[PDB]
Amino acid sequence: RMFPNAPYLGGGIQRTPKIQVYSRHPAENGKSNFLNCYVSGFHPSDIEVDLLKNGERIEKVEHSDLSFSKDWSFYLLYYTEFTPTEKDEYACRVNHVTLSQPKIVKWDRGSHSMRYFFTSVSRPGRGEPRFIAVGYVDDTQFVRFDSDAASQRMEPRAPWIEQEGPEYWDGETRKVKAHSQTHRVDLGTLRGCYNQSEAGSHTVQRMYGCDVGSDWRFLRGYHQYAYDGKDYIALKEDLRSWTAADMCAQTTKHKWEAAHVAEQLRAYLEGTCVEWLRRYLENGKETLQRTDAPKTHMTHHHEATLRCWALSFYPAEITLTWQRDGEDQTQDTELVETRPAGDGTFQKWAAVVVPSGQEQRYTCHVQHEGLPKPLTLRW
Amino acid sequence: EVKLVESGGGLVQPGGSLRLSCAASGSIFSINTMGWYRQTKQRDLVADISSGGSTKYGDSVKGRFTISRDNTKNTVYLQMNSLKPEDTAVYYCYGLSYSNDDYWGQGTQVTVS
Repeated sequence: RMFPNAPYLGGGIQRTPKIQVYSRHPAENGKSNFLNCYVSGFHPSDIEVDLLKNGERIEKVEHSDLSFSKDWSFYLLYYTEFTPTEKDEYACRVNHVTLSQPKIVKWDRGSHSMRYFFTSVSRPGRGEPRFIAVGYVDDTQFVRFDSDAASQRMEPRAPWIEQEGPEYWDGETRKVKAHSQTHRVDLGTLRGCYNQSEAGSHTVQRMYGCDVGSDWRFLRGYHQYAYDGKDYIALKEDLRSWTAADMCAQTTKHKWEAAHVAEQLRAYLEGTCVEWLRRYLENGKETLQRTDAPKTHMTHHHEATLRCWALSFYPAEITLTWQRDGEDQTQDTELVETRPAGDGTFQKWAAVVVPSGQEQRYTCHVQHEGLPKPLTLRW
Repeated sequence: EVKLVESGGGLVQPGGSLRLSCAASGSIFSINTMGWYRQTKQRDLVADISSGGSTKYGDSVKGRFTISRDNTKNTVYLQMNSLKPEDTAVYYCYGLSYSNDDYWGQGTQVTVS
């Protein structure tokens, strides 16, 4: 359940996307599967992603709701159901403001937390700002709101949240509608405080939530804002003081100290946030309290490359480390971002370029919550 | 391997119209989707069409621009009606092979007074 209000900020750096194209399950001819294109680490959020089949666009492509990581960079999963055959070739095309031309990537065949993420993007001339809100318990999304969608309601995105009655959905719809109007104002006062033109597109990002240990007791609370992918104002760990980044955010900080906004958030993050996280963990215990250990294997392909795989694991937190002769090798190694399979599980792999013949000197180390002991892989 | 010959650009008054054409040289089995992007750093989708005739348009040109194809000559056409000053850009023809290799033309300047 969300915080009841969005306090007004008050009047007074681009990153290119990382692209991964992959199937949900290991590719098998004649077997139904899912083709994924995962884009992450990009800013701003406006992005155009196509899935290509034999040199043309696949028609029915869905994508996840816009969310972002701790560093404020966005991520999206584009996916479609498909049956790969022997001759068909697939790829993903991504267009972004950071790219001079669209990039094509071919398909080479027990702690807990509750998090709410908000993104507001101004569209000068092309309508009102785009507002997207998502709610997470750990790495499982359970609610969403899109200002461009037809329902104009907060919608369920996990089976266990559908239980909640109309008073829940009406209340979350009411709150998220007000948050949209608040950030529409916020974009205006930020444009004014920074003396920016009315024709430019800008982004307000908001994130808050609480962490609990394996005993379901409060650990940490968060509440931070960002303007155009840069820190604006953030609530410190004590949940009593604010960190302002510049003169514009200092004005917001003084208005929030005078209004005692931190005290409102502290009670929510230590009380309501914890209370409903436990209710969600209980109601969706079959999904949220599971742990899927990574199914691991090793791939080999003057020099040779060693690739350490980890598949179908939950939660997404994982560590893959390379080392030669028991010495952590943080050089000549490729580590991709953890990616969603689309079925609730996650994937990751680690690469290392080894001189041919010295392959058995390298070892891949896998740390995950579902593993009783950390694993060691070696060819 | 593949060459894209572009033509039909130039200067036009507001409200006027132009027709771009793009011809792919090589085998007819070498190119599926053909279309246009236009320069803004990035280049934005204008319109493209598959060999089977599946079209897609950028939001800023929907209703005014129309792409068509003569599959018997591997050549596409872009009828750009109701042109505005904001339509001024270099328009790059492009094509996709059936293995998802992209080919790009040098582009044609379009200027709307």
